[PDB]
Amino acid sequence: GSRRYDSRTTIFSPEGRLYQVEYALESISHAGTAIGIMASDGIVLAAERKVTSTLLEQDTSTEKLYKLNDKIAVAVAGLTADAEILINTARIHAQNYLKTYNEDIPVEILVRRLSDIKQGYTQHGGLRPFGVSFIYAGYDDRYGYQLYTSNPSGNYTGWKAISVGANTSAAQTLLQMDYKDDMKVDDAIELALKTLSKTTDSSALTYDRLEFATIRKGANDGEVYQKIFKPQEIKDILVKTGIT
Amino acid sequence: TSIMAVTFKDGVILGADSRTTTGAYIANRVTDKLTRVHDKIWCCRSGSAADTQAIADIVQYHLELYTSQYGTPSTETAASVFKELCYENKDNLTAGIIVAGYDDKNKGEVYTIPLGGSVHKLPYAIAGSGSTFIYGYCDKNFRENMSKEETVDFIKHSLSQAIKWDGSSGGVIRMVVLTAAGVERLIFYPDEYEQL
Amino acid sequence: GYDRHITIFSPEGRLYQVEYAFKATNQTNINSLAVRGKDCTVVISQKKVPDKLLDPTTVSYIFCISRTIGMVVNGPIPDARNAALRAKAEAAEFRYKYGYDMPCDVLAKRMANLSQIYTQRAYMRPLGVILTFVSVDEELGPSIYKTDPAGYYVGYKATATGPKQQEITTNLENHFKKSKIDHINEESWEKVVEFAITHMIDALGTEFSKNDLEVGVATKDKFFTLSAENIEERLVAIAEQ
Amino acid sequence: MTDRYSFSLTTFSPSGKLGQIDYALTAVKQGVTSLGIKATNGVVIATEKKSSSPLAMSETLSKVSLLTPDIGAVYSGMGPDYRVLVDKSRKVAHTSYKRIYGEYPPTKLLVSEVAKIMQEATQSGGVRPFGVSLLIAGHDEFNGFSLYQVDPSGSYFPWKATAIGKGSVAAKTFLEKRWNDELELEDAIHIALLTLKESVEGEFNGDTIELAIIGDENPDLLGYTGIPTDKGPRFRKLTSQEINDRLEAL
Amino acid sequence: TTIVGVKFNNGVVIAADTRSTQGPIVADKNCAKLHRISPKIWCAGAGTAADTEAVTQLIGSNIELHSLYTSREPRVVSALQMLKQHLFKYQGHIGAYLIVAGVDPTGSHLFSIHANGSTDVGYYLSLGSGSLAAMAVLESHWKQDLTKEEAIKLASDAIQAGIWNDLGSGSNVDVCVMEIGKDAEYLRNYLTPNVREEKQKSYKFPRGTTAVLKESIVNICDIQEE
Amino acid sequence: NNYDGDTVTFSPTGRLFQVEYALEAIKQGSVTVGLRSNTHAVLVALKRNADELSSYQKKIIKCDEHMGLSLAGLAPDARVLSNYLRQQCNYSSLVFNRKLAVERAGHLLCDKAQKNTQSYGGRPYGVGLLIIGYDKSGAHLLEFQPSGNVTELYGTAIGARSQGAKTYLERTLDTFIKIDGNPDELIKAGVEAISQSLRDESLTVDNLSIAIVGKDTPFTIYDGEAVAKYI
Amino acid sequence: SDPSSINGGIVVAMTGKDCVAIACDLRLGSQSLGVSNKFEKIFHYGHVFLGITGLATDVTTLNEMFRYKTNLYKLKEERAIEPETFTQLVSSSLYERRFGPYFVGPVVAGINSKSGKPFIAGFDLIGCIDEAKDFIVSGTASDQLFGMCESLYEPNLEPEDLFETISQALLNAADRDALSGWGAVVYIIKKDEVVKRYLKMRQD
Amino acid sequence: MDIILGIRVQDSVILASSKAVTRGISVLKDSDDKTRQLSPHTLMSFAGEAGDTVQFAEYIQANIQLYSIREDYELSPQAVSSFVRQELAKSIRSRRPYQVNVLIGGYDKKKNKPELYQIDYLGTKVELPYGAHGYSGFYTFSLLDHHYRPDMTTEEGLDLLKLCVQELEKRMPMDFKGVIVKIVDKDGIRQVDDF
Amino acid sequence: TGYDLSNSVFSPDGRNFQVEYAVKAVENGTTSIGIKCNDGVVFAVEKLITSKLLVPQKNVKIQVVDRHIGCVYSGLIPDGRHLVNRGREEAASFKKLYKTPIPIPAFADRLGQYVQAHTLYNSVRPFGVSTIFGGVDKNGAHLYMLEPSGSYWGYKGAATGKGRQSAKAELEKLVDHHPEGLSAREAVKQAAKIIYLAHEDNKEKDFELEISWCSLSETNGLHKFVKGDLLQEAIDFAQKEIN
Ligand SMILES: [Cl-]
Ligand SMILES: [Mg+2]
Ligand SMILES: [Mg+2]
Ligand SMILES: [Mg+2]
Ligand SMILES: [Mg+2]
Repeated sequence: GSRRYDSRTTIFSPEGRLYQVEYALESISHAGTAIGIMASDGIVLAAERKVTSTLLEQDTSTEKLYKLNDKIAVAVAGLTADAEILINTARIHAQNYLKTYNEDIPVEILVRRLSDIKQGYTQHGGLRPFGVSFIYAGYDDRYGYQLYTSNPSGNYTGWKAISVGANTSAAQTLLQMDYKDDMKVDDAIELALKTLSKTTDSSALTYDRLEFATIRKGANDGEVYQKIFKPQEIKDILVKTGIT
Repeated sequence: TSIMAVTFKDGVILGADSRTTTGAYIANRVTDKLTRVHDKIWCCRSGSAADTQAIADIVQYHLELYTSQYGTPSTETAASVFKELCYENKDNLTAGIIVAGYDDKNKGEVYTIPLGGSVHKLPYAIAGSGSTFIYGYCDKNFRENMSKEETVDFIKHSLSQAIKWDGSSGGVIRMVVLTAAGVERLIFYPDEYEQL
Repeated sequence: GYDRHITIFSPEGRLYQVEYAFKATNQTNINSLAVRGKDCTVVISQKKVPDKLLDPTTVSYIFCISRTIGMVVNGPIPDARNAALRAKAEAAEFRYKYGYDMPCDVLAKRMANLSQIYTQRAYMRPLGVILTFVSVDEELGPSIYKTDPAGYYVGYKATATGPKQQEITTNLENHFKKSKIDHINEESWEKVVEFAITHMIDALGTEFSKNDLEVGVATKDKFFTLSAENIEERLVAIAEQ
Repeated sequence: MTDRYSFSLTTFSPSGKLGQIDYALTAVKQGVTSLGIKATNGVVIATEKKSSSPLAMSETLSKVSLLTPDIGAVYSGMGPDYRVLVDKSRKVAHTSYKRIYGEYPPTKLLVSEVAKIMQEATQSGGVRPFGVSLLIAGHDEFNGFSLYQVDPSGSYFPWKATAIGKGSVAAKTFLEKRWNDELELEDAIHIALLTLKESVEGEFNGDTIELAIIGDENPDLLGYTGIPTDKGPRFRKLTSQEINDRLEAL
Repeated sequence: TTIVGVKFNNGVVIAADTRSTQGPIVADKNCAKLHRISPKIWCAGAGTAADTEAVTQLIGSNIELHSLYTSREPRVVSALQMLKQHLFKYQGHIGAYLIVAGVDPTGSHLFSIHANGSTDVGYYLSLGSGSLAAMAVLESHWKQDLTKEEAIKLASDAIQAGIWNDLGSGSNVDVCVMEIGKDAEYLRNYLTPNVREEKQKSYKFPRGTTAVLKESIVNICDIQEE
Repeated sequence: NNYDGDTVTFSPTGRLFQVEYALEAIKQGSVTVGLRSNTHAVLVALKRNADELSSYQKKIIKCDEHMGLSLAGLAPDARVLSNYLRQQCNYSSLVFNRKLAVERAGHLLCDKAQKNTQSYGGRPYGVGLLIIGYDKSGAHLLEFQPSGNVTELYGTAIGARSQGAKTYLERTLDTFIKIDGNPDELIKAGVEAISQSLRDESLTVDNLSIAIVGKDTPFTIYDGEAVAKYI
Repeated sequence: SDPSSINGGIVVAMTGKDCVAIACDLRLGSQSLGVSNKFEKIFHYGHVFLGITGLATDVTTLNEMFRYKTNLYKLKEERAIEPETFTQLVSSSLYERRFGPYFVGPVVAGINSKSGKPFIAGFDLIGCIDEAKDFIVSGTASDQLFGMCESLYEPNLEPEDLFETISQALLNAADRDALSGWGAVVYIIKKDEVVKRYLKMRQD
Repeated sequence: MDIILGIRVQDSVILASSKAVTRGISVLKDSDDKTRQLSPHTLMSFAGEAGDTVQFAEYIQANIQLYSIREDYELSPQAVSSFVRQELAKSIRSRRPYQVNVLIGGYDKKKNKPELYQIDYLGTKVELPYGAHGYSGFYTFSLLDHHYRPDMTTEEGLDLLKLCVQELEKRMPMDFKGVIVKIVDKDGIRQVDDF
Repeated sequence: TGYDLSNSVFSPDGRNFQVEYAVKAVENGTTSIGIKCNDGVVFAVEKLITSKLLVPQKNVKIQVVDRHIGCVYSGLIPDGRHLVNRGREEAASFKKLYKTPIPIPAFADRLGQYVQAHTLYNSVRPFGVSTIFGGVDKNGAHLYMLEPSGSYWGYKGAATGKGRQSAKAELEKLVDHHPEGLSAREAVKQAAKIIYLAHEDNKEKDFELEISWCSLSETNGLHKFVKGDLLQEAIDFAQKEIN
């Protein structure tokens, strides 16, 4: 019958590894690099679009940076379509929590929920896992500014600075070198762009090949503002930091 | 409602008044209560207008699908499909239907399906609120193997009396003739049948 | 090589099970043809009764789907009857729900959608049949719409199906290149049937008796099949000029 | 019976490739060329009507389809897959939007719904991916004119102008030289016809080319008068004659 | 509510009053009771107002999808069949009483629909609390072979009868004309015979008349930059 | 070979190997004999032990007062099929006040076994059954195979070395069919029949199992010292 | 027993020249017992305002439901919902509970950010839309409000004049209803400024 | 059950609840504690139909304790009250609704403020300086409206509470067998064992 | 290759090999036939006597559906019983809704669609039987034969099993020598002869003959088994012809 054609997506190898998870991670290593850096006064998200065209409408385009709510955003590395499925689920979870408790969802609770959904696809159902790794940038009043990552296995971890996608080994070494704990957002903006500039597989880093976002308490008094940078604003910050 | 169907030498004729009522208000004075479920299988409807329309639409669908697979259905088969719907949904329906049809093998046939969902094959049948007033007249005046003209007169005279005494009945007398020759519609106006 | 057993893509972007279903289509070794008149649509098909023990009246590949729609099938009879029963059920349901007779092109689309599903869902196999639907539509007039195992469908001025479809197709193409019109300019359906049989004889190069053919005719408000004696009358008229 | 294929038929290979999606993209590459160009006051989408037989009536086969009054779609790849996707796209525009908000969805969100359906055929049990790439053009009040491409994986991208299928690589180069941000709709139609001529072998006329626009509101195509705020559909399919008129000024 | 439908030479016309009530109170004085199912199929509703609007939009939505699927302009009999089967299934609980009219490739049509699923055919029909007042006018002035101008006149006269004589009806007359081979023309507020007279007095208050405890600016803007 | 992975696959010669492998389990089972006259029907079964400390596996199961069977093969499968027979006998009595005909009981067993040979996921039953009974048409003996094939016989045997008992019954056919109104002589013939299938071992008091049903005899099973009389 | 008059309360909305106003009382009760004088019945999602009267548990539930839905709307659409669109969403949401409805009387008010046009609308418990040019009323003193608005209202009132008109309409209506009062709030809404004023009124 | 009162003062919330349990003819118990601790700084009292009261209270308690363990964090009183409201608002359209009215007294450690929430079985929530359920408010609110100040001490709150209970014992027909009084503040929850 | 390992898979020829393998099981079975006569049909089957211990006349093979249809089959006997059980359900539901007993052509398609459905999926196995069936309805006598593929046609005479070629040749002679038709009683005699003649392919073991019929004049359009004197008369006629 049908057993003949079953790939068995949820089995261990003789070494105790999950085949499909490992192969999904291999897929993600070819995606555009995304970087997150956490500072005392905010968080930076920077990400590289994959080899674009001059005829791509950039100002209406979004493939890397997504808003989950007013306090939490994500950077994507992997299959964009797979990511949007999970992103919509996460947006709903955040609203469910807000309706139930009348408080914005703490960052880790949202991250754990999405990560558990990924885990399920590795243990039951016989379906392929989601080929997506996330960087979560967010703020709540318990832990303040937070950075997390999750991958197709459903495992998640917290970070001061982290990269996903292509050339993570090189990127993580560069971040580990220049990152300091007392760093500020404006300094973190520069570090993120400098790191992408050195790790990129392109010839030069230009505004049309980037997506950029900041989460600042640089919002008038005790509140948090998300800023998804416009194409002209990415062009200006590239000149300011002296990359173009 | 005053409805009836009568078998005769050449086939069968269905008859009906044209009154639909919500209380004492005549919501439609020119209603068509003679309904086609197949080319030469028609029915007369009495009871809830919603129910009998819903049933007749389903039967027409069933017989259309029967025809595509097995050819022309018998009048008995059409009556059985009506019965199945009326019996199995007796708790939720208020429908009294008379089924009349013409085969070439069986000729004219009449089946009556009262409230309970039972079936009764008869030489002729009467139903509706107005039928109560013509049980005596119809029993005395019906003969088997009448001519077309005699049967038209029998139905015209019978429904004339039903209309005369039943406030729920009225308007025009509609008729549908079912024979080997085809399908003929007849209509008779008040000025004609009131002077009978 | 399990991409050849179920309906998933091969490395060339092909569906082999669909392609092999097209091959099953010619297993009966029967050719069919359809043309349009002014007021009618005619479909003819070869009839072969190889066993003397068979009842020849029960051997048929033309189906009366509804009062207005007829369907001829190219492919094995089990799959043909499967498609026939479904088409009959779909046509009846349509009339019940929407209050008017299902158009020929709409039924074709519906059966084509069902076929498309078999090419995408693994547990269902394609049906090894090509379905030619004919009618005289109340809006579009004479109509020919044909469906295949890939889920493709389109309208036709005229069409042909079977092992020798190309010969019949080219023969029909050449006629319409001369006349420069989209139909057979003829009043009666009898003469349109005569045109259909004549041009099949020309294309295949074979003569036909009354038992070698099968004919279906669609007019306004009914589709019907001809008897052997009706076909004989048609063959006599062809021979007498 | 029962569908006993409850497992994925698309899986990751050791190299991280999703084979069935790649093979679906290969099927799209074999498909007939279709393109889209965005102007300041409109959008144009076009393709070739590759007729399978001259006895076939190619007007009965619609490659360019209306999804909403202000949104249209064209494809390259497997035709039957496109036809069912158009059915699903039309329905989802109503069920998941119009029956909720009392208005038609904006271009980007309808594209998002179609993309979701295509993604699920890439992960759900016992199914293969759709073998098509779509180009969807549309207009809405707050986003203006827009053009999107949707692939078998479910991924979608916005374009100023693009092409998919057979001769897409050459066509995209041709469009890069001609496109600017000051084009009027008539200029975009002219460029579309020039671009499409390169990938067409045989006859090139109004009967072999299918072309539609998203432009001004057409009150003449509304079907009723009396409501000032209802001004008619922005989607309009060009006639055979209208195409031929612009082929003389070519 | 008063709603009518009248057949004429080359089409059909429907009309309605513009009063919607909550018991004895008038909720809206200029209500729109003429609903569009499709460009050339319009219906007027009496009974539960939400039900008539909802059932019209559901069937109107499905009719649009059907039209796209079949590549054909929608038919009135399709709208009728879909409406009645939906209403029968809900056993009268969906309180929608409709007059359905329109033109299609088959011709011009006029039907009515009761909430429990029963339908009827006619040349002239009326529904709602003012249906008896309207039907009196229709039974007095209707004839065969009416012109467009005569049918509009008869329909609006029948609505007026409802406006003036039925307490459930009032205000203005809305009309929609559906002629074969033409665009349907929706004539909103075709008649306006109930404008309120000028009041005897202006009730504009001097500024500072109302006692206030606290004032504050409400932040409707999103969280700001910098 | 390539066509024995499941029950849903025919071989190129039209064979169903999973069903044939299920048939093989019966041949490994212990011998059991069935025979009848016109008044009575008898089952004789050689029970098998695991070792000298173990009990002898029971072979005969009662289904109703007028019906019962003996098994050879997978014992749990016999429990499933005998339970189904108990239910069907019971349904007939409760609903129709009617004792289930032995022939109709065979038809029900055939159809239940068939469904497991045409569907994916399942497996055939791995047991053979000999059903005896006395109904309105007298004594009956049936043989059930898990292929679905059910056969009515005067006598038969299934299990290992069953061919010896089957030949003996084929010789004695004319004698034992005439043993009417004498239960002891009919059992003697059955004990003599099963003896033609023994090697190395002989019939002992905890080895032998006998069952009988007849005109005025409810289905009863004899074990232990109750069969010493026949040793 | 009647769910729509257990808790009490009222809402009224009006249009003016390039502005709209919406106002409500502050009472929540358990029939005769006054429970709270701080139960506000007007909420806002971006620049769109929603007042809700009726059963208080449903008032709270629906606010939470529309906050939920307008937040997801904004994330997907990348813009704030408009009054015309939100009105349809309220209608849809209420009708989905046709045979087990929320016992409420919602009122929408706002200015379209693109056209600048003032907009108001009202609903019954089951979703039917009342889109009046002049005014909308709701609650246990809706009769009283209809009487006040019908005489006090005139078109094209300036923002500060409209404040006086709507305030007097609410106050005097509430004083003729046992289950309304205990404070009041008025919102004056212009294209890019909204002022909120609490009114002084009798506390019986 | 019968009488449940609540009052929010400067630095604490005080809940008072009757001790009687009556099953129709007889008073079966005179020492019943109609309260459950949901978290270290949140207390919930309850009254309504027999059985449903304790079943609902313990169900809520279990859920909040589960949240506390999962996140290693105590939810704010506002967040707990919203969770409780939603459960009751869900319940009112169920097959058989919970016939339970509650008061939630909590001290918010983040804002350093006491908070009192009143929620009825329909899911009607209000934040109040003082509250009650049933007929309790009819007797006590006129006294609380007169004497209450937002800057009251805990001792002044207990004295105002005694005056309320005395008025209940005078004018109520039922003998509710006194009240158990509990205080919720920055240090947690404690019971006043002499009242 | 591998196209023959799973049901419903098209080979590169456009063939379903699993269905073709089911035919092999049919060809392995005993011979069964059907003869269409003037006002009815006759069915006959070869029953191999494997042993003396088989009770004569007891293991009945031919099956009745409703009261007017007879069914006989060659191949896997249990598969045939499963098909007849479905046929009995189909006939019962038809008569329930439409009152009249199911017409033979209608009944034929019901079996046909059900057998064809077992060629659409790999989760089921095709039927290992060819079934000869028929009876009398309002339009007269009908004889059908249904294959594992779901294919069926109407027949003047039909045969299947191990001795089908021999039987077919005998049936073809009857069609040629009787264009006017055959009587019911003649058809019973001829059926006995054809089974005896077809037993040459199974000559190792002796056999038992079993015949049934539905005739408008002889059985009132009801299906009945041929018994006693009429059966012995047919056996004698058959034995006389082989000698
Ligand atoms: Cl479809
Ligand atoms: Mg009268
Ligand atoms: Mg498939
Ligand atoms: Mg008051
Ligand atoms: Mg008072």
